[PDB]
Amino acid sequence: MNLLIDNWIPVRPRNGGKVQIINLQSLYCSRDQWRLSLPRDDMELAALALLVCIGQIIAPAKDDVEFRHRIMNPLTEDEFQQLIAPWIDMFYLNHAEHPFMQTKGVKANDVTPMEKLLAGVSGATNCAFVNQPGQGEALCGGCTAIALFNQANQAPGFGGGFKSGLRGGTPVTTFVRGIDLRSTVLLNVLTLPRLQKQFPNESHTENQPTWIKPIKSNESIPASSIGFVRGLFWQPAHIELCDPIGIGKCS
Amino acid sequence: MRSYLILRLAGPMQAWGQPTFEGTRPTGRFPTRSGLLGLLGACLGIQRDDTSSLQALSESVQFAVRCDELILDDRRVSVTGLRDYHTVLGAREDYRGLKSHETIQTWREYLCDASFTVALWLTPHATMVISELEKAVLKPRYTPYLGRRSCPLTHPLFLGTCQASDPQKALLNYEPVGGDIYSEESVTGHHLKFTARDEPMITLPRQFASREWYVIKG
Amino acid sequence: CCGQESNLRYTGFLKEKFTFTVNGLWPHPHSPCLVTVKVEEKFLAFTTSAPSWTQISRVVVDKINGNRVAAVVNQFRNIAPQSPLELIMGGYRNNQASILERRHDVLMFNQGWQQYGNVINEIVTVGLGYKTALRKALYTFAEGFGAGVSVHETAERHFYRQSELLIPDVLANVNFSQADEVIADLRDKLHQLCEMLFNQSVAPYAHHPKLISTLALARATLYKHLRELKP
Amino acid sequence: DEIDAMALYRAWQQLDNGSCAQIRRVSEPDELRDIPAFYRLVQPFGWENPRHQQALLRMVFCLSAGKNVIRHQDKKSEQTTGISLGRALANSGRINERRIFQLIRADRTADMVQLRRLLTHAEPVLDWPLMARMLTWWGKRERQQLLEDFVLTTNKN
Amino acid sequence: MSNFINIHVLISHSPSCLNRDDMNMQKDAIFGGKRRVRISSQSLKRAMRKSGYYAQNIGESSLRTIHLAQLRDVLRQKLGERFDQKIIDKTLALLSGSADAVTPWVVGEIAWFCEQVAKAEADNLDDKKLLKVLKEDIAAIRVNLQQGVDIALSGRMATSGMMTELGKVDGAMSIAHAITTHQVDSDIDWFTAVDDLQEQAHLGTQEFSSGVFYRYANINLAQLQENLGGASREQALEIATHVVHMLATEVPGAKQRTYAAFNPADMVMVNFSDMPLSMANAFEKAVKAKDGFLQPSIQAFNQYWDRVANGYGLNGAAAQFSLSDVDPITAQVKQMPTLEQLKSWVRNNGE
Repeated sequence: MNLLIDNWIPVRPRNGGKVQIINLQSLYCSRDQWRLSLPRDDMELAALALLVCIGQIIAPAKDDVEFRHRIMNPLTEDEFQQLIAPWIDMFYLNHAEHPFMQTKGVKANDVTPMEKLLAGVSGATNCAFVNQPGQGEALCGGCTAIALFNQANQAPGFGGGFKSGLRGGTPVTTFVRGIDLRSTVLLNVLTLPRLQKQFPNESHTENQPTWIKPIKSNESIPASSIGFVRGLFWQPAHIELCDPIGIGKCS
Repeated sequence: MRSYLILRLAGPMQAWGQPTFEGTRPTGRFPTRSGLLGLLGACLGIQRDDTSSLQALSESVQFAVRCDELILDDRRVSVTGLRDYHTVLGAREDYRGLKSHETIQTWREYLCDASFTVALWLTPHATMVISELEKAVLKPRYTPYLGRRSCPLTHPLFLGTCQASDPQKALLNYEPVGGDIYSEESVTGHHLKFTARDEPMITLPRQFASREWYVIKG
Repeated sequence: CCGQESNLRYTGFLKEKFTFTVNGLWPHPHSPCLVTVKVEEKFLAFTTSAPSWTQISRVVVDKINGNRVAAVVNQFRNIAPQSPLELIMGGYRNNQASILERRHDVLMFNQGWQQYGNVINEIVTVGLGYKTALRKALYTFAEGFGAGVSVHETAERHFYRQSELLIPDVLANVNFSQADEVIADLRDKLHQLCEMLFNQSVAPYAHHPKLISTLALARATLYKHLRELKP
Repeated sequence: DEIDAMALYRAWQQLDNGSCAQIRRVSEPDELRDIPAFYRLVQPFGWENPRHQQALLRMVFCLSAGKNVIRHQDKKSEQTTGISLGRALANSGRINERRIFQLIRADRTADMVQLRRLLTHAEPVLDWPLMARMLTWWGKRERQQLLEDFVLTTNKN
Repeated sequence: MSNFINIHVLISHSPSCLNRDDMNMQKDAIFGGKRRVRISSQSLKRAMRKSGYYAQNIGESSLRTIHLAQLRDVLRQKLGERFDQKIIDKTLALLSGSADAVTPWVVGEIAWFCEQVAKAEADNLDDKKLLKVLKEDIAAIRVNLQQGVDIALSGRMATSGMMTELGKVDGAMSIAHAITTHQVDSDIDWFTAVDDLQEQAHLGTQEFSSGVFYRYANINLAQLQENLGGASREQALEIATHVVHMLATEVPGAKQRTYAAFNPADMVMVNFSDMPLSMANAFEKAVKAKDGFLQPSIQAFNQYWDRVANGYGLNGAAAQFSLSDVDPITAQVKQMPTLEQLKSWVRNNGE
């Protein structure tokens, strides 16, 4: 599944009712007003964050003029396709050599349940007692990507030798909110001048995702050398999704 | 490393020549070298036959021109063109004598909503110094104008003065930034050039010779 | 004239009227040749004040009505079928002995130009297509089937000036091998150019209802022509 | 943020005959401010937000032509918008072109009066939320677009 | 003591057509992205130069004549390094049949003639035949020597007979194209021609409009003084006065017999400067109407001045005459009840 192309985004109309699942193009290029809809707020925050990152690498405005303008007016589908073109081969959940936020070829004695990506459902000795079971039985492609991202960002790391994210463990995330999900996502994207004022991109600084150019074991990374793409989508752990089962219901 | 003088060319209408012996008087999209030399040469009190002062000025000075786009009330305003059907009645028939045509006609092009920021500097073989130029731009002796005498300025000719290695880098300190730049001096990153016929051949009145700009896109 | 020195200089000359007639067409190898069967062969000459890119198809593309580029260029087409083209083109536009306009250009084309002529002709005819769309529409505004004012030529000027930025760039930098999408884009930008110019032109008169009628009709014919330009 | 048009429409349709009667007596949009029933009608629809007042005043005023003078009809699934005001006015076969002429050239206030007369006379069938947006802005551009739609419709039909 | 005088004028014209092109359509220009009606630099300047006011106060000035006799000494040692005094005195005597400065176009043309006289001396050409060869040029320059002020102010006539390069005389006054402060709604007149012998029709159209125009001009005092033979600043200021008056009253003549837009300007501001500047950017963002276009235009002018004057370095005496009583301008700009008072103010260098 590919985050830029396929339908993964769980939404319901700003005003409306029945939930449906859209693709990024439908979000960026439509005056339809959307709001996220999952049964958990932390996962909605994970989602929103993911979308914001995505938009931050595909389409930063070139000035405040354009910024305001694009908030007020959706893109044309062609503009979009042109914007996402160079990035598509980086956002495949299941891929041959570069799986999204995963690491190919992981050595593990046993399979970790899906629940361990769902922050809070288990992890403490009183969880089996107070929580409903089965929530990590089988997850959507979306619920999964979103969980993956949340685990490498705002959630605490698994423990022993599982490094936490770039902002430290359990950071607070603060976003500006808009009328719809669209304008929200756009509203938390740094314009090109602010973006390069905050990150001057060198030949010295690696700007490739972690799942394309891997972190070397026990490397000592100068924080300065990490590029905004590499860091926004930083993945500090060695995770690799097992082969998917068939049709059914996101638990 | 090198000192630069920074001028601003802006007004309602602007006219910068192209080759013509006909009545159509064309305009290009940004100031000509002959034009800029003429402007400076005009602030300085340089009569037309003073071939010495002309030459002095020409071999002394070099230009790099940046095209500023207009933003109004936060909407972008492209530069547009204008054609003026311009007649003359009582025009001379010969270069000698007093016989005249009843009416002759010329078409003259102008640039609308055009604004430029120019950076000039001295060459190795200079006969002049920058503060002569600055002093003139601040207190010109002849009336200055953007191309034709019917195009005033809406902004002072003098913008500022600074120093750097590039003309580019010098231009970076004056907004708006992001415009295309045409420099007589090469800039390492950029290979594109723009053919022109700007150079005035002082030895030969009112004739011009080919040259090339270095193009630094924004 | 030169500004250079020379031992001998000429100060005048002698001419007198002389007449003859050369029946037929001499195959001069420096100029393209337009062919029209009503048969009529005639060498290319600047006729209007339009931009140079409107003549490009007659300069680089063979077509057997049809067209015949200069021998020089097709020799070069055979000899170096893997080389780009940098072509000098020039001439006058005249009213008897009077020079109205002088033209000189150095067109550029990457490799594919020898074989993919049809693409070049496509581009040019697309440009002229949009031009005639705008012109037809504003003519409609002017006359009817009337506003009282002709605005179409001025608008054609504006159009042409912006086309100067658009089309040549395409011809000089396009990959003919696969060129559909660059062309598509050109079509779009031209489309919105015609919309913008139409509105800008009729804008000062649309405060009066009677003009808004004819304006609406004109706009109709405009979008008819514009939509027909989408394959 | 944006004004609900369909809600207001249905509200106007189900209004009690007395209130409707009370509103139908204005002869000018601002007179709606003299009328209790009006404020009761538009209170749910954001009257209390100054941004929406002028807009609402126009909407109601046009609706105040009659309880079912403006027949709403949904657009077809295929096309992007429904029937425009001009088009409907033209479709009625009861509206003369000069009426629209003098409409788009009228001063403020007067235009709305004239418009309401045209609506009573035509009983148009149209996409109401569309007309509502139009009334929300109602400037040169919109007046012009009205006359254009009228002209082109009358031309083909 | 600044070199440049700036003149800004706001004038409103009732429905008319003061300037059109080859297609009989009013002249055009885009400014600030919006279209403005234009009156050309040419049209307006001609309006001035061919006026009766110009004729009486420029074409009939005292400084209008250049006496060659009084220019002997200065001429000769400005030309001594190119010509012998014989050839010079002969030439000057030919032209004519105490002073220490001389207008450059004079020096240039005199030089050309001198050259010709020497040229004719070398071939021992008869004097009678010499004059017979250059009768025309003599007449020409004899004319131009009678129109000193005119040439100093406006420049050479389009048919002048000037031969040299110093003969390419620029006007001391530079006149801009006039554009409207606002976007214009143009009108179209539909007329017919009644045939009194068959009144039983074929319509023609003329475009026309009304508008508030911003006229701008500047005067290069130094250049004026120089091209009058070194005349004083007071005199140049006199001339300047006349030019102000004209820019405030003179109106092109086009179609005025049938549209009669005979309007005087409603605002006239004069402003001294080292660098001449147009205030056209006051109207870059086009004026929107509010009880007319005139008041808002004037207001936009004043407030532009307030906003940018000092920053753009327009530090120099400045006065404003205006009929409309809108919100006044900076305390430093002196108000004037009458044009004549503004004129007098200019005449005495601005105090």
